[PDB]
Amino acid sequence: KVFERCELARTLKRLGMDGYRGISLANWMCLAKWESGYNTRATNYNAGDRSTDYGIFQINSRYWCNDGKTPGAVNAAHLSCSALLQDNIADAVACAKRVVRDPQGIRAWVAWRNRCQNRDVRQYVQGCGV
Repeated sequence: KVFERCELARTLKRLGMDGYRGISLANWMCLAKWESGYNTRATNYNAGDRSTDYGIFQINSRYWCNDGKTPGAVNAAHLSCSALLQDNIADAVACAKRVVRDPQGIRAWVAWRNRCQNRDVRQYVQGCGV
């Protein structure tokens, strides 16, 4: 599914993402935006290391979900990567919460640092009623 901006914001709010481990909703919105364009079906194969990024948050198969074909992976979230491609984002949100429980927090995604860190991200939630 391709989410509309405010529809996603409200969904994230309801799933408890606002302020999770100190990360505002706007930050999560910024992240989904640059990672997938708010698309749950997005997949990106990394030829470099043979891992794949899955779903709306582009979560990597070497550490957080199992896809079976990734060399030397772990499944920290203990989830099939297939779960990150559903229309329903409950699993993907549970997974993103696990990722940020590590010391790097949101810094885990380089896209976040490139496109969202030290920026005015209010834009992503303006007018959504969150």
